[PDB]
Amino acid sequence: KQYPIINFTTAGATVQSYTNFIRAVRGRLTTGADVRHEIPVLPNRVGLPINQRFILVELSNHAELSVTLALDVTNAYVVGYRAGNSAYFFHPDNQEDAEAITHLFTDVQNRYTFAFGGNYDRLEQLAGNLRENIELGNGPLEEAISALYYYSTGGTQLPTLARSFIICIQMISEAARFQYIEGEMRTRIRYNRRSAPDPSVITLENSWGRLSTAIQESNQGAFAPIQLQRRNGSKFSVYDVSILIPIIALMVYRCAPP
Amino acid sequence: QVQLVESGGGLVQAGGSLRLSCAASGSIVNFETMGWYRQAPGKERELVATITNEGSSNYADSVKGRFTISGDNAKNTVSLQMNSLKPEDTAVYYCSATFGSRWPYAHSDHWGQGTQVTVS
Ligand SMILES: [Cl-]
Repeated sequence: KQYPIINFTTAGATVQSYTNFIRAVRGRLTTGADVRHEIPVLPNRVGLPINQRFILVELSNHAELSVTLALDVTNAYVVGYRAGNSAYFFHPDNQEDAEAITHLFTDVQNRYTFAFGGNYDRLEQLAGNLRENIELGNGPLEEAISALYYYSTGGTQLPTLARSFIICIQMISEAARFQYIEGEMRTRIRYNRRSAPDPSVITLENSWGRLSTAIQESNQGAFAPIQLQRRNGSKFSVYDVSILIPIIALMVYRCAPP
Repeated sequence: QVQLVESGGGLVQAGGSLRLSCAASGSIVNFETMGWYRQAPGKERELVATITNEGSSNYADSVKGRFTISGDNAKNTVSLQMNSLKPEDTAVYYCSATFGSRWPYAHSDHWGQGTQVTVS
């Protein structure tokens, strides 16, 4: 038996299918037992049994190609994926993580670890484009799935693979982390739109770690502030967790609970 | 629990100058737009000067180059410097503030109760 898997297809995707998919993903990410100021906390990496460490997301498209992404439950972030007979992993940041990912796709005949990490800075560099310039929506995700699949046949060049990772991470991992970002993807489906993320989304993505800390270290929710951006790119400060309730869906574990 | 506090106004000589100030409390977030509208008696209320969170200002054509608005986002305050006062400027001035999304609101808008400026 196995890590949990959640399925989603871009083919005939609707606001409802996407929403229910993201909700299912969150359910496999947090236990529901650690909630702080109403925001769920992800499992603490320290002491976490390896059989609890990962979940799989099976993505398919209208071209009928499928890939499975692996997400780390401790951060909701993509550590690698499988297509056909091969799995591909980002370079791990430490030896524990390096050891953890060896328990993924153990079924697969070929397992490759990239020489680079999966952080946006590295991926933007490999892609030769910023998040600001990379459109998101069902169309881009449909195409990103094909690109990841054909990486495994040699049909996808590295910069396109980087760009496709940038799309997948945002529409899956960041959507899972932030209701606000799930909402941004919902709207794109509703209107059949593809468009790049605006500054509001980019700053939340960049800030997810800092927000997790501020929230967990707050006095009854009051921060010891975090600067975000509005959609027009103007700066605003968050002082308190209350405003973030509709915004941030889960947090990386920082400190012991109340 | 938004509250606007307006200061300034009163009787002033033609050619003089004064300052209006407005400070919003009870907004957990900074204003989207803040500024003044005025209503001259027998007239419709009209925009005078507003400023945005981006610090962009908008003025009535008739006060442009006479009035200056400035703002402080972090304190949710705006100030209107009124120079070269003219008869047309006699009116009740109303502070207005609008705020964008913060839970549980998508937005809100707020009016002051007005302060009269009378040019003698
Ligand atoms: Cl790297």
